[PDB]
Amino acid sequence: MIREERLLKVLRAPHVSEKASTAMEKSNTIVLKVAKDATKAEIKAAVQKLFEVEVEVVNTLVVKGKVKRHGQRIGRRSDWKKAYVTLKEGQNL
Amino acid sequence: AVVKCKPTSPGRRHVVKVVNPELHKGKPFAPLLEKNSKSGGRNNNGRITTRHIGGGHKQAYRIVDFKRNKDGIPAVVERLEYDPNRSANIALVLYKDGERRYILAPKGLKAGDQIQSGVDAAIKPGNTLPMRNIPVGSTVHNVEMKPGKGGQLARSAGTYVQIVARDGAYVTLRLRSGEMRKVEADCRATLGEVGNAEHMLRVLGKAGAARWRGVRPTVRGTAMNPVDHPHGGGEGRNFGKHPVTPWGVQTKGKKTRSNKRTDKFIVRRRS
Amino acid sequence: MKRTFQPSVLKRNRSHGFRARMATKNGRQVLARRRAKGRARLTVSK
RNA sequence: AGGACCGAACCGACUAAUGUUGAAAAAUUAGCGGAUGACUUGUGGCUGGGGGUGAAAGGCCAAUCAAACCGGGAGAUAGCU
RNA sequence: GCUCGCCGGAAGACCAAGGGUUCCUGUCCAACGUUAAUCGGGGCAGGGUGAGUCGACCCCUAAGGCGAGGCCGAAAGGCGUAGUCGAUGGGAAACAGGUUAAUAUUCCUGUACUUGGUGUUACUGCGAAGGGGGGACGGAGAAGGCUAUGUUGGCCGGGCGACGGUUGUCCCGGUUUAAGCGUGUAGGCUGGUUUUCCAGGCAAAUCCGGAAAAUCAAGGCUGAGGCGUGAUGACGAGGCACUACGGUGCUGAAGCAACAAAUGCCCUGCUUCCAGGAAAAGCCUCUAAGCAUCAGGUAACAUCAAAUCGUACCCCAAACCGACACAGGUGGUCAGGUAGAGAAUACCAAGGCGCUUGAGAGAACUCGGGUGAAGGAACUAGGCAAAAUGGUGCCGUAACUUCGGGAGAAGGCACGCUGAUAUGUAGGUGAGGUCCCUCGCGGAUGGAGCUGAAAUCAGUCGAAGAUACCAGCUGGCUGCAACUGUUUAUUAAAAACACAGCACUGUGCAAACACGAAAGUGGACGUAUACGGUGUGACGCCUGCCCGGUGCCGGAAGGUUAAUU
Ligand SMILES: [Mg+2]
Ligand SMILES: [Mg+2]
Ligand SMILES: [Mg+2]
Ligand SMILES: [Mg+2]
Ligand SMILES: [Mg+2]
Ligand SMILES: [Mg+2]
Ligand SMILES: [Mg+2]
Ligand SMILES: [Mg+2]
Ligand SMILES: [Mg+2]
Ligand SMILES: [Mg+2]
Ligand SMILES: [Mg+2]
Ligand SMILES: [Mg+2]
Ligand SMILES: [Mg+2]
Ligand SMILES: [Mg+2]
Ligand SMILES: [Mg+2]
Ligand SMILES: [Mg+2]
Ligand SMILES: [Mg+2]
Ligand SMILES: [Mg+2]
Ligand SMILES: [Mg+2]
Ligand SMILES: [Mg+2]
Ligand SMILES: [Mg+2]
Ligand SMILES: [Mg+2]
Ligand SMILES: [Mg+2]
Ligand SMILES: [Mg+2]
Ligand SMILES: [Mg+2]
Ligand SMILES: [Mg+2]
Ligand SMILES: [Mg+2]
Ligand SMILES: [Mg+2]
Ligand SMILES: [Mg+2]
Ligand SMILES: [Mg+2]
Ligand SMILES: [Mg+2]
Ligand SMILES: [Mg+2]
Ligand SMILES: [Mg+2]
Ligand SMILES: [Mg+2]
Ligand SMILES: [Mg+2]
Ligand SMILES: [Mg+2]
Ligand SMILES: [Mg+2]
Ligand SMILES: [Mg+2]
Ligand SMILES: [Mg+2]
Ligand SMILES: [Mg+2]
Ligand SMILES: [Mg+2]
Ligand SMILES: [Mg+2]
Ligand SMILES: [Mg+2]
Ligand SMILES: [Mg+2]
Ligand SMILES: [Mg+2]
Ligand SMILES: [Mg+2]
Ligand SMILES: [Mg+2]
Ligand SMILES: [Mg+2]
Ligand SMILES: [Mg+2]
Ligand SMILES: [Mg+2]
Ligand SMILES: [Mg+2]
Ligand SMILES: [Mg+2]
Ligand SMILES: [Mg+2]
Ligand SMILES: [Mg+2]
Repeated sequence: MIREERLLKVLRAPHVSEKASTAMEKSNTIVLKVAKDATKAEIKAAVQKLFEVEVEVVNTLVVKGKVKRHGQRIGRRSDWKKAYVTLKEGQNL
Repeated sequence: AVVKCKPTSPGRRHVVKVVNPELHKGKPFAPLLEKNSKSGGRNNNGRITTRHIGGGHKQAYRIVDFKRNKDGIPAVVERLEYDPNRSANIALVLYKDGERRYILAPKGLKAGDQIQSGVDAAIKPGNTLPMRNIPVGSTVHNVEMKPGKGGQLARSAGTYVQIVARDGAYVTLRLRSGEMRKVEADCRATLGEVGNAEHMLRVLGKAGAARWRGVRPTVRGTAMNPVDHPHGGGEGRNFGKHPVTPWGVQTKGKKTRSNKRTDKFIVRRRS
Repeated sequence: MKRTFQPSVLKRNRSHGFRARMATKNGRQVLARRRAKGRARLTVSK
């Protein structure tokens, strides 16, 4: 079983966007910025424990950082992980 | 059977082909096959060490019994086959105990024939005996040079070795090249001549036919520049020098054999 | 017209990559040279 | 059946014109040869510089080849400008 | 927005490589864009890539790489065994419909499938680094059966026409449905079953191979498509109604048949040829040491698992390789209509574009084209270039020849349309009815319906009917090279190189020879009907004299002659 520290660290922030709102309203799916090393099982366990809801399935993808510019200084944002987690239509968290 | 093609195209006019109705037409005996991939004439350094090799048709290797060490058990010829690895035909043989092998097909060997190896075998074509038990003047092929090593002499289509003399532990053979050699009397040989003697009569007819066999074109030394052949150079057709190899050794009559170890076994050179 | 540079990431890594350099004494020498010069990128790897 | 025939793709490059500070450090246009074969093509691999490879032109080996490229001996030497 | 023009085997669509945010939205026009710019692949900000089934990762190997020991080598290192890596190849599993500004076989809806684990039950000899089978493989050719797809009819909905006519034999549009499951068909392959024995498969084996009898000879395996189900579902012209004129919601008919037909599928088949056509694992099976009322295995039921990485966008291109938003290059897949042999060509569909300087004028001259009186190569180094020929079917076709050719030699005639033969012929396809039974995706007759060349005769229009695009100029004498090929990437394609054939010569196998201070390797898992070197160059008739010079081969009496002593 996954420990408490791991599950306390794997969730970073709730993502906010129009697609997130559409998914939440339609399929009761919430979108989370998670740890880069977090697997679907850890995400599910952390959402079940720390959020106290019930989970069907986790969808994950990695967002690549954008190569940007700051006054003739090339710079790159980091990669982060995004999780589509489906809550089984009984909580509306 | 030797037949010439009709000249319905320039590449077919001079083609002469060797067709044998008795060769098997199906796939060969698979448990006796190996993969035998091509080298192009390159050694393990990756350098061309033998020129004019490359391409040609993919071939599979057939394990052939050159030793014939299953003495005393009769075997029956099952079928004659085509072997892309050599000029001779090979014959699949079934032993009484259920073991199958490929042998070099001697002249006249046909399906249903009976063969045997050992000291107590009859003097029939296809039968293998130690040369101590073979009468003087016989005609043999697949001749051993060491006992139990396997046949190494007279293995090409139409070739044979005559037993000239015999005294003591050695016999005197007459080789296909015309050379008289001494061989230990306990080396084994197969009675008869190697089959497919009509092999020399084939005419390839065109360049691509030789390319199918994996031989690349030869470029004359006199056609290149002196930087890459001793024959090279000149304004027009010029030679003015004694012929040599690409590496400078005379190539018209100069002898290259130097083996003092085996010189004792040669009664007389091919001359 | 076909030009000389025809990219292939696998061939690039196998010919000039970090592990190919580390495989021989002379490749290790080129790595040491580039470290002494302070190249910000030792090889083609990234 | 065929290194068979005519002819697209595909592979080439015989002629002419244009272009020649080009659209292009070798092309365009109109014609042209081969087009089931010694054919052509993708991917990967091997051969290393007095060495490789070459159906042989001293051809090709990264727009470089009668001895590649980079670094070093090195401020070579220069009765010459 | 309406007109016009261009591509349409692409200038449309989708992958792989490669690139990396170029994708979508808001905003801005300084610089970049060969002009302007409100626009942009430009700047700035925010958003966007969802997988048990697709790919990688993974299991398995090829070429090849590395390589414990090992062999070799002044050092560095080189080769290689057992091993271990290495795809461009083998190996489990998902389809339709809908949805975003941008993702979808990944989200949703519906219906599936695969491999492994955990438990329960029943039965039961399981077991591998070993054996056997399988996986497992070429070129070409031909037929038959299909489907994708298309056309037409039938049906459903709509229409009655800006100018003569248009209730009809008229016009427009639609007529779609997957994987999976069940059936096991056209067709391909092979004789089954049971005993007894055995010098083989390194041991063993009940498995494979072999020998001998009994008996029945129809059993077994593979197999496109069709049909049923999936599916009373979904989709669906069109209508109703809103819209901030993007788009949103609901309703929603018909949803059949015949014919034609692939380069796709049956087919990893069949026939045929010689140049004789990977490997290993997954898989099935056999036992061994062993375990032995335990493990293990077979089968049914339930539960659990299928992680990680990729997924936007370009991809014949303004995003890749070419310094550029560069007339260049870049592997694979899809493949509609009319004409046509055709993926040629012309005009079009779906879809996508008008190529990021324009406006005038209508000089010389340059470029790319059209036509030309009379003459017709008089041009010129040379008919360079241009002009000309050009299809199908039929008649006819010389010297010479290696008997195949030459040959499409040359040359000549017909060709459109309408009607009749014949309200659609020859042919192809094929329903209803009937008959039989191994009863079914069966067979025999039946010919409805559909589709449909070629020709003959008459008639008819034009200057012209292979009317456009497309599409051989032909003949005669002669040099060289036999021929197909190859070559100076970028001024030379040839008479040069190669070539099949010929000859000489070396080479007896630890071969000669070549790469290597060596170990080793190629030659070759070949063995003199083989392999290397050299010259010549299909074929026909032939290949004369000289061994004094130089080379090579053979000899070893005599003269000379090194280290050595
Ligand atoms: Mg899901
Ligand atoms: Mg040779
Ligand atoms: Mg030759
Ligand atoms: Mg020359
Ligand atoms: Mg020389
Ligand atoms: Mg001369
Ligand atoms: Mg002379
Ligand atoms: Mg041809
Ligand atoms: Mg042609
Ligand atoms: Mg070329
Ligand atoms: Mg051209
Ligand atoms: Mg031709
Ligand atoms: Mg020259
Ligand atoms: Mg170059
Ligand atoms: Mg030099
Ligand atoms: Mg110096
Ligand atoms: Mg100087
Ligand atoms: Mg950007
Ligand atoms: Mg855009
Ligand atoms: Mg302005
Ligand atoms: Mg501007
Ligand atoms: Mg932008
Ligand atoms: Mg994923
Ligand atoms: Mg290996
Ligand atoms: Mg090694
Ligand atoms: Mg070692
Ligand atoms: Mg492996
Ligand atoms: Mg692969
Ligand atoms: Mg998209
Ligand atoms: Mg159909
Ligand atoms: Mg084809
Ligand atoms: Mg996409
Ligand atoms: Mg432009
Ligand atoms: Mg371009
Ligand atoms: Mg190409
Ligand atoms: Mg076209
Ligand atoms: Mg003008
Ligand atoms: Mg003009
Ligand atoms: Mg004209
Ligand atoms: Mg005129
Ligand atoms: Mg006139
Ligand atoms: Mg005239
Ligand atoms: Mg004149
Ligand atoms: Mg004149
Ligand atoms: Mg001309
Ligand atoms: Mg013309
Ligand atoms: Mg007519
Ligand atoms: Mg003359
Ligand atoms: Mg020629
Ligand atoms: Mg030619
Ligand atoms: Mg040139
Ligand atoms: Mg040229
Ligand atoms: Mg050897
Ligand atoms: Mg010659």
